[PDB]
Amino acid sequence: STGSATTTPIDSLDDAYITPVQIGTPAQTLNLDFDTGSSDLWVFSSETTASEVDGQTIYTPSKSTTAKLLSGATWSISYGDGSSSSGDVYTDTVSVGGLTVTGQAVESAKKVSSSFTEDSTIDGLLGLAFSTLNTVSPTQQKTFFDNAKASLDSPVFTADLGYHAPGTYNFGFIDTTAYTGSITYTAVSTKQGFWEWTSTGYAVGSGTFKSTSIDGIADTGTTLLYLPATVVSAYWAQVSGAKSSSSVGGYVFPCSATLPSFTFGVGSARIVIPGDYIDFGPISTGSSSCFGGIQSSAGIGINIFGDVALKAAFVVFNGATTPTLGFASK
Repeated sequence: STGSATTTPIDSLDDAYITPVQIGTPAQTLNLDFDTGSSDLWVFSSETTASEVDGQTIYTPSKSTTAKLLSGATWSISYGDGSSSSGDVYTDTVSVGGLTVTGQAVESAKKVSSSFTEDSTIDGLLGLAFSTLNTVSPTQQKTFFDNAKASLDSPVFTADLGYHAPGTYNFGFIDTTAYTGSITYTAVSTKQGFWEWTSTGYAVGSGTFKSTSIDGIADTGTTLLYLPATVVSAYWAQVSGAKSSSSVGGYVFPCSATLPSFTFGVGSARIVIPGDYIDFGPISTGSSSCFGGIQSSAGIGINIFGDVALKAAFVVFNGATTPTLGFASK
């Protein structure tokens, strides 16, 4: 079996991508944020505190004939940005682009932080990292990808994110028309529960490629590219007027400047991120200072290849017994 779903940016800056997901019987369609940096499928629901809901579509388990309360199970998660959510657990049928899993753990939110409430376009998250990160207790639950694995033609999913445009998430097959050249595969370490890999280096604009190992995670749920201070300083040094601002919380640059591209290595292959993808627009409405898409990972403790990097490539997440990541130009 296979699945194929269109993912759409929530705004003009590609801050996040939402994909329609069918939950329950009859289907209730929610727009979820596919997150390869987490392992919980959680949604806004009829149980979420009324004041913490602002425009989201809610999942209503009482209207679903296949919904079953997972007696005693609770969940609590905290994200890298400081946001959080918690609640109880239901099992129900979940479908993504025609691919169906019965008995998927659907985590119903009772409480959500202000960050989620303010994003009216996101109805929840669908975690695609390894099941070891799932927060359901006392019985840890499996991700949608893990549950679908046996039924898939190939144990893979692909991320093909668009730049200011819709993209595609495919499950169980590799679309050979979605990329150019070959796919370069690289080793994944599952030790921390993430799709963790090692980039072979970088180049700024038309500069010389610097071979240096950069350990990081392929994270669809993070908007920006977070890299070591040394790399990030070398990139922003090529932009006239760029500086790190403590008031803003990162590198900013004059909106009038042109941004060089950024190249990252995948084995012997190179993925080029165009300069335009690194522009996140004015820090405030009418401001002439713009926010950079390449930021330091020093305060985070882990390097993150977020949407800025992933949208420049066709990405294969191979969930075989020996997991790998594939990158191709597109």
